[PDB]
Amino acid sequence: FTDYKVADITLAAWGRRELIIAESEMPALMGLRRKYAGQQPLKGAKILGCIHMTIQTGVLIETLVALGAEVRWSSCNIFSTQDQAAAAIAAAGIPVFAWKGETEEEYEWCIEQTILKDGQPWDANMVLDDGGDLTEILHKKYPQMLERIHGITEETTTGVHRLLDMLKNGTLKVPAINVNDSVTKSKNDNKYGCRHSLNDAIKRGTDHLLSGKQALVIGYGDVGKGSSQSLRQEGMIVKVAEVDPICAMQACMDGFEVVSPYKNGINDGTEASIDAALLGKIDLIVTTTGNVNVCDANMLKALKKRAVVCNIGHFDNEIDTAFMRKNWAWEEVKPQVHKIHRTGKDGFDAHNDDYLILLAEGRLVNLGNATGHPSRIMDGSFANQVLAQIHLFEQKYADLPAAEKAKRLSVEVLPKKLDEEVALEMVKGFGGVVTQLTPKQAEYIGVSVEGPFKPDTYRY
Amino acid sequence: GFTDYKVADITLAAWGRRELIIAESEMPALMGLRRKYAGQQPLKGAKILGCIHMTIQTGVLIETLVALGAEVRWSSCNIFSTQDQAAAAIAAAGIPVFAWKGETEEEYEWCIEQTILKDGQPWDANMVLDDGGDLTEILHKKYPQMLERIHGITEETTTGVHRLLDMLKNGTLKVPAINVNDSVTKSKNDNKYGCRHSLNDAIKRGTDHLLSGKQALVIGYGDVGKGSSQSLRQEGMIVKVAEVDPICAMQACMDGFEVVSPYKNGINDGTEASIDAALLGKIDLIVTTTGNVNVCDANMLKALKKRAVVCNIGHFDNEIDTAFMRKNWAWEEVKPQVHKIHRTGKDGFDAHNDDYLILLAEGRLVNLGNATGHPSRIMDGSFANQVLAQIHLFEQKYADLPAAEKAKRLSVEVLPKKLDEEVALEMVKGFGGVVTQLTPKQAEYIGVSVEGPFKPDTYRY
Amino acid sequence: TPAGFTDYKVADITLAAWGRRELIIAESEMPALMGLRRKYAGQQPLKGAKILGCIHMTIQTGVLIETLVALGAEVRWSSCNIFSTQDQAAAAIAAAGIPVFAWKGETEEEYEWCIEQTILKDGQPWDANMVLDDGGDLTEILHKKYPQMLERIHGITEETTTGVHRLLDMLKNGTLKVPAINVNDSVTKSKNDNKYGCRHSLNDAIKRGTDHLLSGKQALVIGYGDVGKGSSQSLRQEGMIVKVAEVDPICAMQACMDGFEVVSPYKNGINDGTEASIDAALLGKIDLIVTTTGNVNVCDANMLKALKKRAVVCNIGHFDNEIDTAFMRKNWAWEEVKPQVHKIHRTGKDGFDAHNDDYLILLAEGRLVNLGNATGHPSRIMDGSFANQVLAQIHLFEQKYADLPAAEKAKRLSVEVLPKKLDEEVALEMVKGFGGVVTQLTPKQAEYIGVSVEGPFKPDTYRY
Amino acid sequence: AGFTDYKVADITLAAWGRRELIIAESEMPALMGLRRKYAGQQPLKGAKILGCIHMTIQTGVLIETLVALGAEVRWSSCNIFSTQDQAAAAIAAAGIPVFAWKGETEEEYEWCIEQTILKDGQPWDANMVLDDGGDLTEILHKKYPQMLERIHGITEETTTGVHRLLDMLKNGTLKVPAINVNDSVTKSKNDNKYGCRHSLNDAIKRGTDHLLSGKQALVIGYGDVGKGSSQSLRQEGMIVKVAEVDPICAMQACMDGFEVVSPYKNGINDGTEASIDAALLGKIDLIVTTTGNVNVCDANMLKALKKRAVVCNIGHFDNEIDTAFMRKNWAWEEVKPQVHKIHRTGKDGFDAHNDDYLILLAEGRLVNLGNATGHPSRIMDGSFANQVLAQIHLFEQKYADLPAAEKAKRLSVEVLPKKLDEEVALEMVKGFGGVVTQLTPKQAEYIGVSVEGPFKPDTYRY
Ligand SMILES: NC(=O)c1ccc[n+]([C@@H]2O[C@H](COP(=O)([O-])OP(=O)(O)OC[C@H]3O[C@@H](n4cnc5c(N)ncnc54)[C@H](O)[C@@H]3O)[C@@H](O)[C@H]2O)c1
Ligand SMILES: NC(=O)c1ccc[n+]([C@@H]2O[C@H](COP(=O)([O-])OP(=O)(O)OC[C@H]3O[C@@H](n4cnc5c(N)ncnc54)[C@H](O)[C@@H]3O)[C@@H](O)[C@H]2O)c1
Ligand SMILES: NC(=O)c1ccc[n+]([C@@H]2O[C@H](COP(=O)([O-])OP(=O)(O)OC[C@H]3O[C@@H](n4cnc5c(N)ncnc54)[C@H](O)[C@@H]3O)[C@@H](O)[C@H]2O)c1
Ligand SMILES: NC(=O)c1ccc[n+]([C@@H]2O[C@H](COP(=O)([O-])OP(=O)(O)OC[C@H]3O[C@@H](n4cnc5c(N)ncnc54)[C@H](O)[C@@H]3O)[C@@H](O)[C@H]2O)c1
Ligand SMILES: Nc1ncnc2[nH]cnc12
Ligand SMILES: Nc1ncnc2[nH]cnc12
Ligand SMILES: [K+]
Ligand SMILES: [K+]
Ligand SMILES: [K+]
Ligand SMILES: [K+]
Repeated sequence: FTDYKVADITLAAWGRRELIIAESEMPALMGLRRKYAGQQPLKGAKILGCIHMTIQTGVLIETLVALGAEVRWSSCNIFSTQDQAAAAIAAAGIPVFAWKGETEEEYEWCIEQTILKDGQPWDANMVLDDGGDLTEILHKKYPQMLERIHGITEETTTGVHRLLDMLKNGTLKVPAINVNDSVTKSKNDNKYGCRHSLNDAIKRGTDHLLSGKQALVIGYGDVGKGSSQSLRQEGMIVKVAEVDPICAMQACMDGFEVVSPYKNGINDGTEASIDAALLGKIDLIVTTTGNVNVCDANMLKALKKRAVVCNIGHFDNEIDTAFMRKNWAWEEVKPQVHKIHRTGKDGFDAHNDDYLILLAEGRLVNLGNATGHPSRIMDGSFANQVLAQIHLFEQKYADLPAAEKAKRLSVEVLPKKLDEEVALEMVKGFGGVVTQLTPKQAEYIGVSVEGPFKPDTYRY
Repeated sequence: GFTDYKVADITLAAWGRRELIIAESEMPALMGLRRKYAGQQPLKGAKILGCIHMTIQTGVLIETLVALGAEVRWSSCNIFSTQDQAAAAIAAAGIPVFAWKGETEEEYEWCIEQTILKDGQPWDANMVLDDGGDLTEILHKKYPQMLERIHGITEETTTGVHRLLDMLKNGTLKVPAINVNDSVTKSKNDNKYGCRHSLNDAIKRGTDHLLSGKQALVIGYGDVGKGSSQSLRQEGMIVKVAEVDPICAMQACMDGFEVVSPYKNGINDGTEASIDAALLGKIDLIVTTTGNVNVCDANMLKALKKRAVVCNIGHFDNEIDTAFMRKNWAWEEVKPQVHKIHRTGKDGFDAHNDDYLILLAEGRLVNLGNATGHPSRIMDGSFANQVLAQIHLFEQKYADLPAAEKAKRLSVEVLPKKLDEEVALEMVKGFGGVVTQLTPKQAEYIGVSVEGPFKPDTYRY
Repeated sequence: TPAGFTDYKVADITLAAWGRRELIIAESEMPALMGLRRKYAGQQPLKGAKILGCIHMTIQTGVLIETLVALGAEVRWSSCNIFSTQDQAAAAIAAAGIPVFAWKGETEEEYEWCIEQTILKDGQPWDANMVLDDGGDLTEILHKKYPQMLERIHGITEETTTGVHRLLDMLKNGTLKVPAINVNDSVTKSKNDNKYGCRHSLNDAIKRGTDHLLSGKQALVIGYGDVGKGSSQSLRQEGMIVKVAEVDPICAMQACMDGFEVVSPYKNGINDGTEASIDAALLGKIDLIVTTTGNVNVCDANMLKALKKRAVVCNIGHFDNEIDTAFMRKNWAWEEVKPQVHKIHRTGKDGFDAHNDDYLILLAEGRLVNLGNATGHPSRIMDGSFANQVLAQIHLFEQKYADLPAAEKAKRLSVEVLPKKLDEEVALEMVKGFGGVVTQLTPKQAEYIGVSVEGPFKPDTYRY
Repeated sequence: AGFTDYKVADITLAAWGRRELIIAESEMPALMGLRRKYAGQQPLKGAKILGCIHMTIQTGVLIETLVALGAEVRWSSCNIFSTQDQAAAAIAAAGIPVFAWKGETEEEYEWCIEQTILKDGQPWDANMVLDDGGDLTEILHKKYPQMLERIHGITEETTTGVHRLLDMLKNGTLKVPAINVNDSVTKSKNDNKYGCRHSLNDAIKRGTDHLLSGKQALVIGYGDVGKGSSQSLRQEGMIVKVAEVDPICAMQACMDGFEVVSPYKNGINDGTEASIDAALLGKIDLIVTTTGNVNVCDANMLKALKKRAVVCNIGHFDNEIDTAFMRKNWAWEEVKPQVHKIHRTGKDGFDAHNDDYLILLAEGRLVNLGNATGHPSRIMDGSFANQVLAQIHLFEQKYADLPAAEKAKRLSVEVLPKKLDEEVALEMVKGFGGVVTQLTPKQAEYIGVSVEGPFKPDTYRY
């Protein structure tokens, strides 16, 4: 077997040890192996996969394979691969192309290696994606391959937005399942995963004490909520910025001061609009928005000396890192940790005190400077992923008559019953015991004893 | 010579007015609507039957509706939830209100009846504001001819919405409704953070018990269960959580709570043997938050640790089997809304008996029964939504529509997201928070308008 | 119960049955105190003791009083604050035939009269021989006005930080006439009562007084000692954004590490007396200020003028002079919202507009807010403090300082704490009250760390 | 240039270590303040310090502060797993004798201490000792008493080392005076508590990447380390139970919101398996020892633990857990450095998919230093500022030069004055941007203090 490329195949044994541990931490995913192994619902599936090549993704990969699928895999970020996980998957005879520290060109090459087998397009029929890059490449560069694919399963918030924009424009070619908006994905991954892994990555990269220092979290969606908690629980004084007043209300009620980097919240492009008094007191800024340029050049110039800057959103344009590359001198402390000297562009004084510390070059800090979300959290997201692959593959969209395809081209979610069944396995993993309604109680609140227990409008 | 009211003590009116003036400073979203709409008088001609806890916060709501042109006739939706100084102030302002703290069940229904009838005949009502559905039920059961002239119902709480949706499903709902509960500035503000503030508040006022280091069991982990669990955990209780919904149970685990069931393996078969006696014997405090029936049953009550506190913060008292306790155990009143329940028998008690439970508010809503409910700055969000919902349905004029147009409009709906955000913005500004404004490039990048809405309707926050 | 008993003064004797019901509940919440009652009742270690008592006449103090009585003592009691009495507690004590002079809402004149009613019986000095005090007021009156009574008194047992400081000043000045036990500095007192008590009761009192939402609002806590630590937690756990002021850099360090921003009301921390030294921008953002220092004028007139409109002002230290309420009485108009809640209108002295927006809310007129606007610390916390009080009373009464020759007296004139072994035994009963299980050292383990299996487990230098 | 008087894992890591030292200096304002304050005075000129403490980046800033004030040093680590190899490299590259690397054997650990004691095969002309745990102190008293004759004092970092010093003093075997650095409030109530709060969950995440929220933890001990450890886990969402032999510390755990339990039925440890609360230990996902005592996670507790539980120790010595029992009876599978699965199915071999194992971190050694980087610089700032002030005080006292009659009056184990404790604290507070208020003269008079402090009596517990 030579159909792979990883950093060091001799790490496979180490990766396999950590995969065995992770399986014990992922009861929903392993429950799917046990219950669907007999049926083999993915027998004949040929999955193109593009998501962070972590130990957790390795357990997802081997679940798909255990249920009958063939896969070809790559990472969806240059810094997120765990090299021992990629080696373990390659050593199992599974095509994977990923290592930690890829270039932008190597990242694109890796995706192309899953798409192409022996210089020709693989006969893929299913797509698993995280962020929409593989989806984007298949639509623009390989649009004929999409005629054989039954569906796409997208993992993250940003990629779902890209899916919906394509549907509005009439450019989506196959059906997709929004895995993100399962409650066991969104309200488990996006929030709780960042709570675990944000402070984790900051400690590994800098070993800075967080207690008693000032943080500014930009955004208070699910990622901003978990991020703010990750810092507040360490004893940081956390301020939150938002453009959504409802999320801002939640931040107030959660015990945070809501501030704007700009005077009266008005970002008019001038240095005068920056609240320099506020930014001159901030020790740490974290972007969580999925928007562009929310930590902009004028903010970076006003930040307190020696502040830490990082991004836990999907793309590295939340921080204006291009401005910093253009104007300031970068000193690498260690991999994925750079001191950015605001004294000038060419050279720096090794003892200069006027610098910022940038983590992971503005890329996803939890995966770049640590190991991202823990297995027991990723268990929820990835159990949803397996179910969505099963559902789309059994639908067989690519084999439908043209008129039947037009009614099937949509972006749907999984039914709440499956969402609840994933949750039940996660609860049992904690040793929790769910109570069963009596028939009278179920009638009283208007549900079935079996569930679902909430209407589809419920927000939890 | 205004006499069209009944309250405990009208001489409390000046005190109530002092607290109303303070509360107004704490309710910027509600007072903003008052200032914004006062000239337009959008509720001129509205005649609102209101049934909701006659608190100081409800007083500000009432006087906002009146300031926008409405006439109202008011009662409380719970026998223990009224603040008599608030009722006095409303009555002294010439507004018909029938409510006092400590009503009997007969007085409770008499009070609702006094809003429905004026001078012994049906009032010319055309709007309903309700909390829990009791008024709504009486109208449908006893006054269908009045509903023919009513434009809509604005319902405050989860239990009342469920009752509306049952009527809609059965085809017995006679007028459209706005689900005020499911605004985010209500459900994820009032139901959650309101109970965070007021649950431990009511327990302290009722018992003055230290909570830190003691063991609590919260039944339910919806919005109220979430806020209640945090109310106890932030005080230092060791909180365990029960749930029938595995997604809510998942949240409780991830939020750092142990999830347990009162019943072995979660199976509630009705036998004493099914009770986890070891667990129940460790619990110092049980709080029910479900909106369900009999979630703290007789066998749990028998197995509870001696001197544990029992209370309910759901809408109705049947979450606890208090009927079993009246029938079997002797009740000793410590003070109003605080009773020791002696499990030694029904015929009297030893004053020094150690085997008792403490029941708060006789199982009625504990935060309102033993304290003052949610604070003004939280009820600001709920009641701003109520005002906007009243305006919307009154302006729709459902009762004046042809039969075919009524059929197209008979529904239970929520307010649009844009209103939800505008209520939130005034709440944030009340804290002194500063929302950031998107640039045109940023708004285009994420696909929203600069003024919002900022989230799809599917967003869960 | 005694026939014709009139030797008392309370608000409303008809509250007695309610008070008794709450005393019976509190007994179940105070296992260390009730354990002493059960362990020592037969021995009657306080038979012959005649105790002058001055401490907040709460339900918790009622359990302490009746423990001392159950061990053989006679007492005459008053409260140590004009607003801290629970009237149903005083009524139940009076109904039991125990002389008590206390009600909620005393004037300063009545407060002094109440202490004098304990000191006197039938117009003449009572033959007291023990003193239990909280804050030093009774101690001071005895030294200043009735020094001859101190000749027959065996000891003083002082409850709180402020009172201990007053005792230590007297000792170093040679004006202390009897030995004392510093009950405050038992760990089961200071690090339980002073910290955890305020955590429970500060937000309790603020809620009862104002019903204000605390989540999301800005608080300034002046001081970060034991009371300031517990107060800051009381507010932070509600979701307040809490800033902390301190003069002690070590306490300030703890505040930083505990997750609080440390700030001063004065620019660069320097109070030069002028309004220009006030950090007006900081104070104009504060919704709630709480004084916790035991010091004087730590929320001064210039701070009060700079506070954000409609801010809440309160004090949880022992004496009301932490806030400059005198200045507010001189210059601003007071509007009573309800008992122990006043709006203070900064528009002027004479009248006020009922809809004026420029006011502050003062709780308990600056007196101890937790006792003034709620019920102070809960029973299970006061268990620790008052168990120490009983043991201190037993130790000093059994020592019989007043019966010693003048030479032997000067050798034992001291302010002492109880030994750590007793501190530990009180803690053990508290832990058992929660259902906690303490592990027992093996002989090899106790030898390894150099302690006895039964303790004490820590050197006297240990800070916990 | 020509410097060979060291032994580190990899000298080429020096530039990386120097980069981290420069960052750490910006995080240690109290230590760097002492450098600026005393550089001209050179108060340690002539001091020759034997140092034995974790060779971390933070210790590097301490070492160079001592050198900047005039001292010469010879350094080693006090734990086989706690060295950061880039820190040791940076120190050796600056021409400072250091013998330390991560992952030493027991024989290498003792060899390293001996390399500081001896120079060119003979006793170095040492006159000061800086110790963390008492290992270097014990070797000097047992094996080099002639060297102690010329040593002016010992400055001891940690609780376990202080207890050993007090035992020597009690038995009349302590030969030179000592300063208990541990019991400065800016050490004990900063390092021991807040440091473990930061670095405990840090080390657990690095070693296992386990989700902690919603899982069950048992902390043995509720002293300073146990307090900070319990908070480290609780703030992550763990359901933390606490064990204690001290009822006062147990009272604090209760009031702090923890359930207090014992591994033994009714807390009675009689040596039998029957005494183990198996139902309690069968629900525990993580056990952490914090006591400084022996065998507080014994063999019967280990046999009863829930399958796949994590076992770690953050007290100074590994004997808090009965790891010797596990080496004799169970098969060890290394996951990665300082992470071992202990298979409870037998001693000879294991099934790679066996589910009945425990995960042991750092082989039972200090887990925060073993599996992460110990406490962060801004916390170690306080501890090491105290160390520098303690070295200055004892070196200036010149105990070794005093007559016998005067030595007897100074042979003691003391703490630093509270005024200095406060001066360290103020620099820490200023590092956060905190602003301390200055008492007026009337306010200082009212509470009976000098305006400049000290502000508390020596009995105050904070
Ligand atoms: N690193 C990870 O492990 C991880 C996991 C999940 C999601 N993500 C990524 O994180 C991002 C956020 O995801 P989410 O689920 O929280 O989405 P979300 O929509 O729930 O939250 C984003 C929030 O940012 C706010 N926002 C937008 N522009 C802003 C601005 N200029 N200033 C302040 N706030 C602003 C929005 O109002 C919104 O509340 C996405 O890119 C997603 O792909 C990362
Ligand atoms: N007291 C107040 O101030 C206040 C405020 C808002 C709502 N409420 C009332 O509280 C109740 C709950 O409202 P909500 O918004 O939280 O609703 P919700 O639907 O969000 O939560 C109720 C939860 O109870 C759970 N549950 C049902 N039966 C159960 C059982 N047998 N055991 C355990 N868990 C069980 C459900 O799974 C659900 O998650 C309603 O009656 C509502 O009207 C009271
Ligand atoms: N209300 C209650 O229930 C209760 C309970 C116990 C004690 N107390 C009282 O509270 C007060 C404090 O007691 P404690 O045990 O916390 O004492 P403490 O000595 O432990 O704390 C007081 C703190 O105030 C700080 N301080 C002094 N002057 C200051 C100033 N100008 N600005 C800022 N900080 C300043 C000191 O540095 C000190 O840390 C005393 O009066 C005590 O009697 C009240
Ligand atoms: N890893 C680190 O970074 C670090 C930092 C400081 C100290 N330490 C070490 O940690 C240890 C503890 O230090 P400390 O300052 O917390 O000491 P401490 O004296 O404050 O606390 C130890 C506690 O353990 C308790 N204990 C003793 N035997 C017990 C048993 N069998 N079961 C349960 N509890 C028991 C004692 O009652 C005491 O409260 C020492 O070895 C110290 O040197 C480590
Ligand atoms: N550990 C992980 N594996 C895969 N995708 C992730 N996204 C966040 N954390 C992740
Ligand atoms: N204060 C309050 N007023 C009215 N309704 C409420 N529901 C909960 N708290 C309330
Ligand atoms: K991970
Ligand atoms: K209220
Ligand atoms: K009380
Ligand atoms: K470190």
